[PDB]
Amino acid sequence: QVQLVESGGGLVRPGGSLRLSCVDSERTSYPMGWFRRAPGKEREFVASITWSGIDPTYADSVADRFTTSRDVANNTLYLQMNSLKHEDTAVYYCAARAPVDYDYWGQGTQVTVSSAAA
Amino acid sequence: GSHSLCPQTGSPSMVTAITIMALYSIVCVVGLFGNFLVMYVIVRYTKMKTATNIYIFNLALADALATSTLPFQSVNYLMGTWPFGNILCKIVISIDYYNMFTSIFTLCTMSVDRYIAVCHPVKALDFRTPRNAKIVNVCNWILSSAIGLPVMFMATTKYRQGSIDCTLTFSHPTWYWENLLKICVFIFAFIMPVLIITVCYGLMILRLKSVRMLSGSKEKDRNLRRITRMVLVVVAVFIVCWTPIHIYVIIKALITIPETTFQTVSWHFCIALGYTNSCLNPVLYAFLDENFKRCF
Ligand SMILES: CC(C)CCC[C@@H](C)[C@H]1CC[C@H]2[C@@H]3CC=C4C[C@@H](O)CC[C@]4(C)[C@H]3CC[C@]12C
Repeated sequence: QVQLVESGGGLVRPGGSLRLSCVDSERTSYPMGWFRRAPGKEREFVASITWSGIDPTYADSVADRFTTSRDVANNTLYLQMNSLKHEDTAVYYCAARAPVDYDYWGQGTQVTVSSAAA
Repeated sequence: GSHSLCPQTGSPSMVTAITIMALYSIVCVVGLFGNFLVMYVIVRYTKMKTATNIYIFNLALADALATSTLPFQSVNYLMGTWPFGNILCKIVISIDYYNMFTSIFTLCTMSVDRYIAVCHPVKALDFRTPRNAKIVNVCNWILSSAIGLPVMFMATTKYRQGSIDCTLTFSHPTWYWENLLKICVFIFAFIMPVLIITVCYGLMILRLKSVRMLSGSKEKDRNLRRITRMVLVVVAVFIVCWTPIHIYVIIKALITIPETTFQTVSWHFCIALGYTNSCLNPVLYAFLDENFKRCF
């Protein structure tokens, strides 16, 4: 069944930027949400966006710094993360709806905010 | 140049004056109420951390300021003269032009923002930040100042048949610069906005209608129907509210129309329609907004 490919994660310096993206290239689902889980913590909502790509919804703790968009023509979801902080270190998961909660979850990507970066 | 003062007599029927007053009152009250309510809901609950709320806030403040001029305009109508002196003439004229343009530029902005989201999603990631929405509001205010500030200098009271017009004085020759002003207002407040929102929303709909998905699909039809209907409503409201006063102002620049009850009444009605846009904007752009909708 569905296979979400997340890209763009990894190591960033505090205050830096990363762009995540996620696609279901099969057009079998619509990547629409982003969640994350910091080590020791519970899964938390980050952002989502409607089908049309018009209306994003951000978690309060990320509204000032994160933007999300959807490319409806190739079913790609993006998350632009700016001004990154230790608090943002987490595994980030893409979530998708079936064309017919969320139905599908990526395996996640590690975002690590550390000064030991480059 | 006759501005605030309508060359009137014979003095009106009871019913036409009640009507016009009621018109100005209702629009003012409904405008002040709806827009204060949006501002309150933003400042209290939603908080202004997002671009969309920053645009909503700017729109509501402008719309609330636009409507705040109406009591001055009812009294001016009711008394057949401007009683508030030269300083208030400048301030109210200025506020009225500034906020017509702020209101209109912010609502264009919201159209462009939506077009960007759907048609340029990658660039949307840079464009749709709270920081950019603030810069955009400042830029729009700058643009609005190109008319808002000169009118502050040009506005003055002068005598006009014993009575008092709150009017615009122009450099020589007055017949050039006064008509240029009318023209500019007509193209920046009406023509350009109509083109912007119809092109941005029409291109948005076109991209949406072009999407396939092996499965889809009834869900896609459904969505497009809701979005298209919303586009048609916001455009139709803009057009119904603003076209009458715009056209009327041009017609008066060009020909001399017989003073009659119908002329007087239709004029105030067209003026009220303009301010009615400011009354409906809270509905169209706040209360029907996806996220804002959710509170309370
Ligand atoms: C929904 C939109 C497109 C409708 C636009 C209708 C506009 C063009 C209408 C509404 C009110 C109309 C005005 C009402 C009264 C008069 C007085 C008359 O002595 C000359 C025509 C004139 C000045 C009309 C011109 C056209 C007018 C401005």
